[PDB]
Amino acid sequence: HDREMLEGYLKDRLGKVLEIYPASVKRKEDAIFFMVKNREDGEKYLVVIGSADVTEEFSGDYVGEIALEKSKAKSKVKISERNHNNLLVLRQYLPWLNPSVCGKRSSFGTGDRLGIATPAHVKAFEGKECFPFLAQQSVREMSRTGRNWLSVLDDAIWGIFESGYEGAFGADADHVKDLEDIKTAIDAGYTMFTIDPSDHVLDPSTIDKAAAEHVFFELNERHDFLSKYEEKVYEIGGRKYTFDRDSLIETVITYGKAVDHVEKCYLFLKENNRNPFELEVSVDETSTPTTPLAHIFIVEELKRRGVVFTNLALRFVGEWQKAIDYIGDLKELDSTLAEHAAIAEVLGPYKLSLHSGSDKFSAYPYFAKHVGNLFHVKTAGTSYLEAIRVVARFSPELYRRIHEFALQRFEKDRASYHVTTDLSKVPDISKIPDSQLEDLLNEPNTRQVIHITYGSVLTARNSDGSYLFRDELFKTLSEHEREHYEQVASHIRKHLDLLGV
Repeated sequence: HDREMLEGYLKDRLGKVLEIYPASVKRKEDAIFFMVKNREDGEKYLVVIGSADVTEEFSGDYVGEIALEKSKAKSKVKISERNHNNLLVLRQYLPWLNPSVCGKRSSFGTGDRLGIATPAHVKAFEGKECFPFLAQQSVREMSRTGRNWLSVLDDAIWGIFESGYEGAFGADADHVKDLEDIKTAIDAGYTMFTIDPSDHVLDPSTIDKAAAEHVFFELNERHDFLSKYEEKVYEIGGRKYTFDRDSLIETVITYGKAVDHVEKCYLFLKENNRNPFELEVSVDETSTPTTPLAHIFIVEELKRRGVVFTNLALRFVGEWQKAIDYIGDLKELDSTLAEHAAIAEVLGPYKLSLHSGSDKFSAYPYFAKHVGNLFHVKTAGTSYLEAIRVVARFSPELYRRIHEFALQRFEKDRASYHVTTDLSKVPDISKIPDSQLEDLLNEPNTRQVIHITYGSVLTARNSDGSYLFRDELFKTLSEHEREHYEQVASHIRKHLDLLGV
């Protein structure tokens, strides 16, 4: 608890300058745990002080023996690498280092594509009335970063250990489509499962009438949607919603197989997951905004089938492009948000979930107004953009190289995402001095370019086979950690304030 003494002791016996994170220092059982950082290389290590019983479970090097006057028998001191086995043991000793279910209270997800931002995210959440999802990454993101459920969760939890936070947090398996991916997420101990059934969502206008009749027929013959919903009326939010036959048949053709897949996924979870879990159902990747009728159909179907969910991710009117503010008519956003909120109130209650909500500040007043008591917002890329901004500020040479590389790789990485980026409006880098490079991360189109080339930047390799930017990127962010943290935390805190929490 006296920091001099411990730093002195470690430097004397190990011959390295190891700096303790004061907030990380925990005392449980009769053991001490904390984290240190090597001033010279920026490597972090777990340090355990306690009996031989305790230190044996951890792997590592015995530094020496220390004299706590907690008693009089000398404690052992061990220095351990941050790996899976050591962190499993730690997670037993410090029980708060484990994801837990959020339930029906407002939450916010700070996904980390880099694996080093979680202390900053924890800073942002200080004193807020919000449940934090600190581990959140999608199947596609992990594909593009060479990561997995375990490595993502490990990165977040090491971050949490560094932070000293003891409150609750969640791990969100984002945009999972396959049972295989649900299975590995379960094995990793994730607490929320975001089901994406978009493979099974059908745009009726893309098939001919015979095909539509066939799809409707088979769904209907196994569920009888006609008997349950035809001509049914819902008086919600001072409005009347009627399932006329045509609206019903369209809605069934659009979402029927998707509801089946959501259910099958939920059953697999019930079968294979002993531990507590939540579910989010996502339908945000559709060609059109979700109609009120579709919202009602989906929710009533899930209740009939017994699929218990906490979050519903709708497609709202407008354009929700990555790295840029809301595009669209704010009055239509207001009115549809009123509708959807009213539906969620009478139908559930359930939390409406917003994907790609990062940086849509112009939309947040309406979001907070309609659902502020129960809501969820997902972010990830915005934190990566903040780290690139910090690179711009403290390593201009590196930002320049990344910038040009990002431009060359944008047409390739763009495909998967829908953006209307105007490449003509990306400023000329050659005309901007080093002292002002940072301001590029305030221009929309530049932001989109850097947002979307994250994979290429992070994984690109030389002819040699060495990483093109990865090593330097991580070294820079290590060297400017405090500024990195404060940058990212302030940006997330802005989001949280604007949401009324």
